[PDB]
Amino acid sequence: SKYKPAPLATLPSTLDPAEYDVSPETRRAQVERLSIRARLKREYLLQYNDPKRVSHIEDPALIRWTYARSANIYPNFRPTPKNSLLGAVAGFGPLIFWYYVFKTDRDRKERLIQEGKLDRKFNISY
Amino acid sequence: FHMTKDMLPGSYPRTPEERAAAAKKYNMRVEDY
Amino acid sequence: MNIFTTSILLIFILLLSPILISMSNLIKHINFPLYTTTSIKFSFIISLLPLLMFFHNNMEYMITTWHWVTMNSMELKMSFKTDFFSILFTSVALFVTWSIMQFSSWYMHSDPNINRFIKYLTLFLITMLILTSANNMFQLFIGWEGVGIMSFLLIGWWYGRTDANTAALQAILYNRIGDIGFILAMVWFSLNMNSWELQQIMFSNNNDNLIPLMGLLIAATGKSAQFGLHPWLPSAMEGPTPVSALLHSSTMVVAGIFLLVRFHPLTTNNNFILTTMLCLGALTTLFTAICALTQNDIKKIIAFSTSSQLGLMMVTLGMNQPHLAFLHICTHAFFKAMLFMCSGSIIHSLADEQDIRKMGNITKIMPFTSSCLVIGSLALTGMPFLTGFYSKDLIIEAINTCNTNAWALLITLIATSMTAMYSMRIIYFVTMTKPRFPPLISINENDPDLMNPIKRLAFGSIFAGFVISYNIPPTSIPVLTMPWFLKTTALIISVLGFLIALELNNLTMKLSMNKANPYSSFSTLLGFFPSIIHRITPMKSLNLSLKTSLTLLDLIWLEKTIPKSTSTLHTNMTTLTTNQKGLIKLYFMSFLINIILIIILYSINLE
Amino acid sequence: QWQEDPEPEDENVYAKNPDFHGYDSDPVVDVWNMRAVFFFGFSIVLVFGTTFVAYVPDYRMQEWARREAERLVKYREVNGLPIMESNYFDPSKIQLPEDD
Amino acid sequence: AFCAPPAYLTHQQKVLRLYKRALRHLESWCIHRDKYRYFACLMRARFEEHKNEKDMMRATQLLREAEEEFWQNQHPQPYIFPDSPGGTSFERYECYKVPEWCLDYWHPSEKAMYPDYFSKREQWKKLRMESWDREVKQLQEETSPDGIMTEALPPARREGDLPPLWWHIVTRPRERPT
Amino acid sequence: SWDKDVYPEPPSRTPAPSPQTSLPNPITYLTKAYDLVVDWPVTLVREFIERQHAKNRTYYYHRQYRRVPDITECKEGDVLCIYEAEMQWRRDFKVDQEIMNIIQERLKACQQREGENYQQNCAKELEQFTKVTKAYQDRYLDLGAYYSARKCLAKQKQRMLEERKAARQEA
Amino acid sequence: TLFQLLREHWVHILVPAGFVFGCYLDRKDDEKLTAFRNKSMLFQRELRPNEEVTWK
Amino acid sequence: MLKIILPSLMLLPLTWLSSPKKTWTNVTSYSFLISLTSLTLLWQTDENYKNFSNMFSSDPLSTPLIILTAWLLPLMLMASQNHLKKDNNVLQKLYISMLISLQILLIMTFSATELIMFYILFEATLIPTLIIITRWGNQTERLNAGIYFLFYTLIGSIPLLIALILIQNHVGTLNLMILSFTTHTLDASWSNNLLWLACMMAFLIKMPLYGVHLWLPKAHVEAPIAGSMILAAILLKLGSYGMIRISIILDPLTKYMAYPFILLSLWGMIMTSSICLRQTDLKSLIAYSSVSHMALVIASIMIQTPWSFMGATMLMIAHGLTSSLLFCLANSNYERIHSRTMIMARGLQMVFPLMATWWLMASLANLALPPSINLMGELFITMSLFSWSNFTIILMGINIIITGMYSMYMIITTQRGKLTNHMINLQPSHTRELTLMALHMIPLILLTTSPKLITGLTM
Repeated sequence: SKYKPAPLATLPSTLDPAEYDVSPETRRAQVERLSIRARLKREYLLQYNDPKRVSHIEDPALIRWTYARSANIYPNFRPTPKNSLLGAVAGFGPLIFWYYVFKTDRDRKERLIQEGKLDRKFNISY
Repeated sequence: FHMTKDMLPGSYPRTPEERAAAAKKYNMRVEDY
Repeated sequence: MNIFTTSILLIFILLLSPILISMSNLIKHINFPLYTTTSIKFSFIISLLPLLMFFHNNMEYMITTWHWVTMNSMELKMSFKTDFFSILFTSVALFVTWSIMQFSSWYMHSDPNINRFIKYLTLFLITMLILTSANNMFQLFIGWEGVGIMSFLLIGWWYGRTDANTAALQAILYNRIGDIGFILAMVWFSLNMNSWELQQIMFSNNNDNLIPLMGLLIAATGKSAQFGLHPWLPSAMEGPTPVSALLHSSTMVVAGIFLLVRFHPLTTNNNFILTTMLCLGALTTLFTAICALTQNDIKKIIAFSTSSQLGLMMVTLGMNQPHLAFLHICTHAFFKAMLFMCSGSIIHSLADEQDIRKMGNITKIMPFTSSCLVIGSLALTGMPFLTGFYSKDLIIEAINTCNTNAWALLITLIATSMTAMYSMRIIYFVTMTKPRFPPLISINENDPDLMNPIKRLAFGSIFAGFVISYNIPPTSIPVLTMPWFLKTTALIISVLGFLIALELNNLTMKLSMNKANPYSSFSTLLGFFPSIIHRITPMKSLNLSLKTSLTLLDLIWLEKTIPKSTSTLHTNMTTLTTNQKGLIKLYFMSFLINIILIIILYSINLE
Repeated sequence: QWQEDPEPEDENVYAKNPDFHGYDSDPVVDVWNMRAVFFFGFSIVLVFGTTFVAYVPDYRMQEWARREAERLVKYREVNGLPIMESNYFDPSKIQLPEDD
Repeated sequence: AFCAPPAYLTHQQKVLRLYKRALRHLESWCIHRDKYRYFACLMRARFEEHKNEKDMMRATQLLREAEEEFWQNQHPQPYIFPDSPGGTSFERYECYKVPEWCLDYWHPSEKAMYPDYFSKREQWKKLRMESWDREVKQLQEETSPDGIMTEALPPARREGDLPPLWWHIVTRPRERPT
Repeated sequence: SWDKDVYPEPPSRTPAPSPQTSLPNPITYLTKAYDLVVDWPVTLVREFIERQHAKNRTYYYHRQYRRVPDITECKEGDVLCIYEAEMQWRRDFKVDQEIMNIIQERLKACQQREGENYQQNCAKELEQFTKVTKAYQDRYLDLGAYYSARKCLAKQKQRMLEERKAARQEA
Repeated sequence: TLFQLLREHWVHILVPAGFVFGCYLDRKDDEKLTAFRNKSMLFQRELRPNEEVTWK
Repeated sequence: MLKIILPSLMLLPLTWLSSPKKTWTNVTSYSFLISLTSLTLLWQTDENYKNFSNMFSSDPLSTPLIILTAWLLPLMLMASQNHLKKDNNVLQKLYISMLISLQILLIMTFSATELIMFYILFEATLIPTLIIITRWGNQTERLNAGIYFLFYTLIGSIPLLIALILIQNHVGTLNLMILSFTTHTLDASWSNNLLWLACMMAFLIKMPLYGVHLWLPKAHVEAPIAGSMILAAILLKLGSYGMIRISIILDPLTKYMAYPFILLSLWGMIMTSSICLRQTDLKSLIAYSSVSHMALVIASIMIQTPWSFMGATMLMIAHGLTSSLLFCLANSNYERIHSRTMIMARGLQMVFPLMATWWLMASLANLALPPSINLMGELFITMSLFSWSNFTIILMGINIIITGMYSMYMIITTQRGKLTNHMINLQPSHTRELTLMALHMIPLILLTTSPKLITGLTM
């Protein structure tokens, strides 16, 4: 009974064979990442500590995130047999289902109403 | 207009030069893009 | 017709005065906590008088104060229903809140926004009284949602913790899932009866009320933290312990049981609803009493105990015993709140530590708090002739003396045993072992704000069940002739639980190594219910909302279909029409084409 | 690179006028705009209009209908009649088809 | 918190942190202090046994086997110091940690009640405005041209200079402000 | 103040006190205290205010509208007759709503006073409720949000047609 | 100064003047629409003495 | 009605002939006074609606909308003073004139007895709105937004004009009093079905529907605060008013020509309320919530029951107030940081404690917290639908859940959490914007106190 990862319950990086690596290429990658991160940290702190700053600090990564999740979608969208089918179902499937639901329920109702056998004792307001 | 189109996201990168430019834009190590 | 109503309204007037001051410049100077405590105390003393007049003549009123709006054929008024339920709950809740107010004046002396805390407590109390004294269902819904938002604000009292806002949102979500059933009930009664008042709803007694009753049952499930919707209650312990002792222990969570008590004339004639109540309550009782046997955070134990008692109340409502469930509601608050407040003293002294593993002996170092905690645990258990006994005894009797599902009976008895068990777990790891807390001692429990409310609640936990059960009218008929091994069964159960937990703990004192058995990791981890649901259902919800709803349709496909198809069509037809070559030869050739077309049209149409 | 002025620098409007209300940079204008807004919105409208509305009588014939319903139930219980007939229109006023 | 982690984690550090987590989870199981002392002596024995194992292939293999064993028989509800990640009072006071620049918007009336404090504050602000350029150049002139950085800050080499990027470590709001 | 023939209220046969102990009832004495302390100054304020009312006394009346031809007596397209008839129908409609509300109130009050024995002793009010509700249903129910007199008339006509055809048949 | 006091502050007559003018025009409309004054099957009543009109 | 319109006209010469400094105070004050004057329409002591002429009238449905439109003008003026502070006097006067013209045209539309005046003005409300958006918006998408906003509306409205002219040629008049007494069953046929479509789709695009709603978020996002306020509060109510007025002559074709639209509305309610969760832009969140709310109005109007019309009117009024309020709140923080993203400023309860109570109260009104009138409308609409089909409450309830969810998410990730310490430019709250929130909120309290006013013709 040893741990089995899952897309939500992930691997704690202590059972990952990629952390128990002494390979110099991997370590060079790690060092490059720390270099990038320290460069960005210094670029951020030179503003966060600038006493000649009267405005907030603009974050271009966030701007890219938003420009990508809203405005960069359609240009980078091309129709496909999967896109089209998922769109078709997502659009016109729930509608069809609920249409037949409501139609059946209301036809049954109005049938009983014209016929009788359905009582509305104290319905006064509808 | 504070950030230029060369600093915003764009179309899928098909040339490895464009992949490098994208991973640089995003402050990412190319091999990790 | 005058004194009664006068007091019933003056109580609300008093609860409101502090809040109207809070919107004034006095609050700067006057001591607001003491003012609010005094107002609550006086409201309680005033409410004692309706209670007396009801104990005397057993008359109950219907009081319409303000006519809000007449919608055609359907009137809406602020009507109050001062029955046994409302009056007794008002008095009890006011006593408990009077105590909590002092305890907060002491427990929160370091918080700068303490006046806001007191104001929020008072607003919750007002909303609860509305939810409890209401004759109309719109007023009930008002109190319901007000309690919900007040829980959100009080749990999220510390809005820096991203783990408290989570719990508040959690509670909002579950209680809205319950609001759905509440609204289903309102709608059904507005269409089939034309009134949200109970006096007019009562004439649905001889009808099929399965739909609105399932709505009310879902609402109770959500509010009383039944199985499908339990997790929010313990997670609510992110808030300061007075909040936990007031809302998430004694009064708020009790609203579902109170509601189903207020509609018992309609459940008596439906067995489906009774049986599902029975099952839901028994399952909650078992599951939470289990999950509490391995929790090391005292607050969470005191909360799982509350969820178990709520399951037991729902069981009671399942075998057609609502008055018993309400009496348990009233008798439970005393010792449960005293338990929370003892925990809060211990926590304030030991520097926010809430993990019993670092508490140790508390008799020697807090004899008063410890005695009060023991009284609370006893009342929670049977311990004859305390407050808990006078209800739980009859609960066990009714369940073991009626045509009930056998599994529910069995797991309820098992859960009473487990109640004794984790009560003893607290008493052991907090009152009988040797210290594990840091070596510096900054303990003080002499402040009169800490002692007077706790000892009042102790007097309650001791004598209040006797007092009530002897002053109330006879509502139902208790079965009082059963074998020895059924009338003494609750006591046997609790005693065996005590002994078993004592043995297990004296054993864990040994030098063998404890292990992670699969039957405890299931209890220690809330049965995995949160661990899987709280990250599978929001994952799907929030990934659907983006992929299928926002991008795929709104940003892509509707745009492609309607506007970005019209545009392409028209720009292409433009490119066609207007991209000429500027040669008159071709223009005149086209003119010839048109000449011929017109002549042909004419020839065929008319000649 | 073509000519334009550079994006300006945000300003702290409380810097020069700490008693700033949000309306105008000139104090006097600021104070009097504030006072006129408050007056004409709260003191005048939200008070006098509120009263004017609270003292509108028989709004859409609501009190009159109640009084007349009382009159009618009284008359009809005292004269044996029922409280509501299932037919608004006297059938004598109605001539249904001679369907054959 | 105060220090920045390095690029990668060495082997000895991994072993020490495993030791720490194991002893904590064992304290959580062994609630009583004597039991904990005993099983902690046992755990230190288990560690110190392979302490002079020079090879690395087998060292990392032992480390990974130990991580597996720790993930197993792991307390699901371990002790977590209240003011620490996962604790009761983690950010309970992060709502009263108002920064200092919120005083630049204070009203002269609010200020006249705390005059000495604001005189001191203007002194500090002058200090900062003076030291800014010097620390900026101290940073730009001693960046290793190798191309790889370390995220750590240098001290004030020259006398009379203040350590670069200090206004956010200093001026940091207290940890229990009420 | 308010008519009994409209909002009837039974006489409330009250039982006399039968004290059977030596302890005092804390409610009768608290009640005398409350009376002396609250009801007396309030009663005095009320006397004074009612006297100031008696001075500069004012009157107000109930608006009586006369009867005007219904829409049956109006022609297709005649918007004057139709306007008057429809304003009338709306008046009567509001009045019928208020009647139904009066009846619902009587039912609520009856159920409350009776208490446990409301299935008995409260069937006359429930019967009046059923009756007036059947009527209201048959004369105002299935009209839309645009209810008028022509729609009520058409509903009445189809109902009378169905009933006359159920009577002609079987005869 | 008196001119600089009225070169401005004279604009405080436009809107009130507009209100008055609108009331006047509403009265004019009411005057135009007098073809059923005291000629309605409801409110058609015999005229009091000295009452030259039921309403303007 | 002239006593409400002619002052609104003279406001214009008051705007232009005023000294640059006293132009805002005068117009604001006199607009408040006109909002006051508009309170006489509530003097309805009978079931006989107010007809002032052959052209102007006011029923219980148009009176609330007229009062709201007269009350929103000063609030827009106030909100529009922090921006425009650096613009030239003439530009400020032009903005104020646009707003005044909008007020006037809307009061006319709601006072109109005839549908051709209603249509002319319904369309005239495009010019000032488009100008406001494209001339004083900040980003480049101004223009595409204005284009969408124009052409959705016009492509919907043209058929409406054709149908109105057809009704004229068939009946003799487009008067609303006459078309109600002189009515005839519409024989079920494809011609009359297309007539229904023509009469409805213009409003349905203006409410809007789910399938056609992309013009709204683009506008709100790219519109200055005043345009967003008036749009959300009134220019959507316009379609519901039109449908309520014109659905009398479409009977009984509304019984079976509604299923598509009832269904689209009920489902798009869920879709939009879910979008409001995964949405980075606060203004887009408010817009999608508006769509989710107007879906209920569309469904209600489609089933055309009294409870339904009543709930629809209440929800219209309440949503207008609360959405204007939420946009004001968002623009408050926007003026500090100049970003619409809801993730950047996420600890604003530690600096703006009072402004957070406005956020709280609004988000509580956004969701249905009773006894709010945002809740009475939703409740009576739910009841009407349940009577329609007992399977609507499923979707209604999941919408309720999602609504609570995203409103709580808004206020949590905007106010609560750890403050963004780099935001040194978070100036305290202006008395003006505080007055704004107060003026948006207090009327909600007062309506909740007196709901008889916002019920409608049915009650």
